[PDB]
Amino acid sequence: SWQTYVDTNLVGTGAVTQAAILGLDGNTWATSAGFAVTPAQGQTLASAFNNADPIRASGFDLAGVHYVTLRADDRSIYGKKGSAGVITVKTSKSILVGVYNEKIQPGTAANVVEKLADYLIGQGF
Repeated sequence: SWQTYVDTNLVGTGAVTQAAILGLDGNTWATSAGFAVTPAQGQTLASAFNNADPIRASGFDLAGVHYVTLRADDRSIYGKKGSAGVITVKTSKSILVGVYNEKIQPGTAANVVEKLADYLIGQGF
């Protein structure tokens, strides 16, 4: 199911320390050990993909960590907190959340998230 993508293709690459797969309702379909995106944080992110405005001035929360919004559009939402950050990408039916920390190059983490997203969109997800 989606848990393979979280364990192998996302956290397994060592490019992200935490990750989850959400449906468009903001609910979790698969999450890494201990990573918990509350449905409310999930729904807040899911809507941001339509109306980013509410997320731009005050950022957004994800599992107890608050991030400032760097860029947000119809496909991806990037945020950060010092040297940590998260790449969130929307596919046709899900939302990929990939968190990284100060030991990971943000560019390396965007490469993995944006491309897995491209791969699932290609499979029709």
